[PDB]
Amino acid sequence: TTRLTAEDINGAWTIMPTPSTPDASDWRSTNTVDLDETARIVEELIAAGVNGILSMGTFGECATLTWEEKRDYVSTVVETIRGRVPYFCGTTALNTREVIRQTRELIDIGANGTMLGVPMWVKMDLPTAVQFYRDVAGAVPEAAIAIYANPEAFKFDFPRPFWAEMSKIPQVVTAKYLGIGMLDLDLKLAPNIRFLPHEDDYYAAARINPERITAFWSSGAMCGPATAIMLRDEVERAKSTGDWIKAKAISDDMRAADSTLFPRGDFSEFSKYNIGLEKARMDAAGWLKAGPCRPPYNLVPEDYLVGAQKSGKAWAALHAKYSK
Amino acid sequence: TTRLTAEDINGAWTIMPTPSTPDASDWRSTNTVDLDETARIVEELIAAGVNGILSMGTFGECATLTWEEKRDYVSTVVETIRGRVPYFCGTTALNTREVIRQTRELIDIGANGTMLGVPMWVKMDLPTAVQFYRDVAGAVPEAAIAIYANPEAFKFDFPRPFWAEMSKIPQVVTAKYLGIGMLDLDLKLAPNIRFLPHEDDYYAAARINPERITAFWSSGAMCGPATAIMLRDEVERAKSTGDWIKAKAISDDMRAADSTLFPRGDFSEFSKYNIGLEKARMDAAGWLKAGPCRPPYNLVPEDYLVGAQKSGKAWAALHAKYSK
Repeated sequence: TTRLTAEDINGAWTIMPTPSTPDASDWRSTNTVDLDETARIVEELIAAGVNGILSMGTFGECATLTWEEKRDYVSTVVETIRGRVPYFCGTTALNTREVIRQTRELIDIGANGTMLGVPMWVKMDLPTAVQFYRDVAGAVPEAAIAIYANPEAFKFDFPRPFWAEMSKIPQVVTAKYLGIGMLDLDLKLAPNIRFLPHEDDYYAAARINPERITAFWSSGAMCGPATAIMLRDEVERAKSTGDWIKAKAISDDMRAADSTLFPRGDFSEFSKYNIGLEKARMDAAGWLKAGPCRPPYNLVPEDYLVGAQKSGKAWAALHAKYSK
Repeated sequence: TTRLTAEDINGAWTIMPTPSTPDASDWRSTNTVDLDETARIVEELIAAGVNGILSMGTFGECATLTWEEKRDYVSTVVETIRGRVPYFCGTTALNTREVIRQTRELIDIGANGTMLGVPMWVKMDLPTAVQFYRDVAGAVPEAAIAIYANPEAFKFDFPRPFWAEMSKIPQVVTAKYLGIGMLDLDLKLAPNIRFLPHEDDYYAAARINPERITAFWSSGAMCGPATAIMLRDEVERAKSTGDWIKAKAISDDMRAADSTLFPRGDFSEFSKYNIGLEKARMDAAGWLKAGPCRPPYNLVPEDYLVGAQKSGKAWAALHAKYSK
């Protein structure tokens, strides 16, 4: 049974992509994971001071990797991490039995937990979703669980009584969270979960509840982690001094760097191109090579890609600005 | 390369479930396919006079079967069919490479085609969806394809220019179609596809275009196929005589038998419980045993199940009424 709890989740939790070889967009290609780049990214993230590593959500291409590719990737990540930081794989699948099979194998390789959405061919209702997480936690009690709360991908909306239920499952220690409109209530309903806001929302959420909101998730770190590290460090200081001016400046900079990412500012259009826009942004920032998208999600309108590439450049510029 | 064309698709095409053993709702269970019942259903469908067999869509539990279970099921279906009627498996998956792998293997076992939706973790756009079907058809040209046009399950809406594109792919010979509001236009845009309306819509669609609308899909046949056979036979006669009165009576009977199926008459609520409501309806009609639902989709509100069970009884009553 897992000994991870919410108390162990603090600071900057960075979601890394699954690096692609140049042929990864071709359906004829198998073994499209660049394992040299995977290991290099892991070493640089740990050296930059990240607190934890997440992987294999939507832009991590959980949907489009082969099972053999997933095993190779996680083996390399675990081997390179060498237990220095906690690591969550991603085992979202179309049904409960395949999630359980994948979670057992990846935890055995050495992952500490799974970032887990819900099966989505058929939209789930509340008791079905609760039972799904209870089944997985009871079948694989050694795995910690991060709720992957993505309503666009998974159809289910992750409502208030769902969070109350998750808090009663010991394995559920954290969540890649929604917007923060109901964060105040969800914190009260779910005392045992470290809710991770998106990095851009971390400033506001940490001011709402500085006791509970001690960590955030970041994909911008894949463009250069110094900005997220600085946000973490400055928010820590602001909680003591009451001086949030510099934390506010970093956070406002991050929102500006993200302003061109969503096509026409539309979040539902971003969700349709989530994979290619995130990977294109990372490629443009030049801090790592994310590489091409595996099929079918390998076609993005060129003007949408320009917005993502400009975002990558803005984030790379922030990495330079906040390097220390 | 496949020699099936739309000209080979006529009459009553019945979608069969994947029969479950009694323990199928338990995530601990593997090998939950009742292969004795699978073979029995195939023999009775062929003896009743069905023209073709579809399988492994949503209520066929394509999402929740294991790969080993799928292979066993298709092997038994193919072995029992013995080439007497065409047979489409279902190979919808989360990505293009896994669809191609599954389609190659099931066609090699002996299926003539695949009933194929689109990957749905990320909502697809039009050029991505078109390229997905083109990739699969080119990778497995020996497989005929039935478009599984289910917007609730697959998010993509299957719009007019999509049908124009599908008609230019030789392997795409048929479609489990939408409502018929745009059927007139889609027939004009897609000359090479046999569009299958739902059995309840077949009367209206066959009157719109009796040259093109010669076949329909049915799940009500799993409650007793004599009603669908009678609809097929009577519509054929009506196209010659101009006397649609008896075809109208059968069709109105079928709509009445379906009236309690959707919870509160709400189609989006039906879609959330599509699997359990269809299988519960079949169990209640007593013509075959569909058995329990594989996880996670094994919890249905009890009042919703009553509506499905009453529908199963009404369909069983129609089977008796139209037996000959």
